[PDB]
Amino acid sequence: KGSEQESVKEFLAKAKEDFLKKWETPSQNTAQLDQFDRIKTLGTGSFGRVMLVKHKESGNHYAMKILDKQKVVKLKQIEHTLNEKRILQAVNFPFLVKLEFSFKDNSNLYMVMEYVAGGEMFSHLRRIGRFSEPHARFYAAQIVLTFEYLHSLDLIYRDLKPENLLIDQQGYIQVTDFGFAKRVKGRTWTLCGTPEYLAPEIILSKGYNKAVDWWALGVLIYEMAAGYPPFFADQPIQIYEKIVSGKVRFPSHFSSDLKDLLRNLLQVDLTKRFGNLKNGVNDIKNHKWFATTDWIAIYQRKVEAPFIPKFKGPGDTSNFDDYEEEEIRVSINEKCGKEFTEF
Repeated sequence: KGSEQESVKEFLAKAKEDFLKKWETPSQNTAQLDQFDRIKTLGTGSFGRVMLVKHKESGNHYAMKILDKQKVVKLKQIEHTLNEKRILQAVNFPFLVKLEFSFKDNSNLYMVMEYVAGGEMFSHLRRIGRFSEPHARFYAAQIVLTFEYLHSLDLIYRDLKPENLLIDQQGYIQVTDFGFAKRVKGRTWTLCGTPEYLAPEIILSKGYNKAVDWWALGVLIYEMAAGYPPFFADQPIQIYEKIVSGKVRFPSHFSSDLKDLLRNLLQVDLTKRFGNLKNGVNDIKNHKWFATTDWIAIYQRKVEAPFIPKFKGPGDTSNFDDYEEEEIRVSINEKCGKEFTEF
């Protein structure tokens, strides 16, 4: 409705004022390790390992991330870790992963995350091959609203790619990596992200901004509807060439409306790019390809998902053979306390 369309600003106002509060004075040690019971070890990486845990007071399940202080310092990841936490701690949106708790001890940092049964968008896209445009419309719409939200808080996401897109047990999306995201007011210059998803401005080494996120959406949609990215080659150098010379040959089965949106979002002219015009986000929301989408209902999660993963996460969890390796030793003396005081 007219003026009800304006009621979007009412939520955004409350969203920013709630963000800053947390962004200014961030939370620390909202839990301690002996408040959880280790159920299974879900996976192990370079930072450390992720475990499925049960909160003793509630019986709720989370994916706790343990990351070795000393191993982070080695990997030169101090800045990403801190920035990711500070962003996640302050953020609040249905299609973003929720940092429930956060703490540390002498030996390692702890990020207690809402556990999501359902794989990455990448591997799932491999299985199906390509999504039907109504399927991709459902995923796009979520990424759009997510981006509206984040841009409002003057945050570029800078890392949109299928691997960073987990699927709800409800079949909806959860966005999962924030090591790259920046609270930028004007413009920034850091080269980071995956070649296929870089907007020409990143590659050109001029400054860029939040427009870059809108480009990536374009690439992400194309891939979901085509089963492959629009700009792709056997070398990153070549992938750049094809992006800067932004000529996008669609598949035959691609809708004319879907074509119209893609030529709008995938636009080397960042003064002619959908997302960065008079109406900003609304141009993308009011487009002919998105007339059949109820954004507010997408937000409510009141839209029936096109597919629900049967991940069996909560119960079957990790087969983990029988008796395997796991022990969380916390050192007698503190290590790297200086570097992670902010955490």
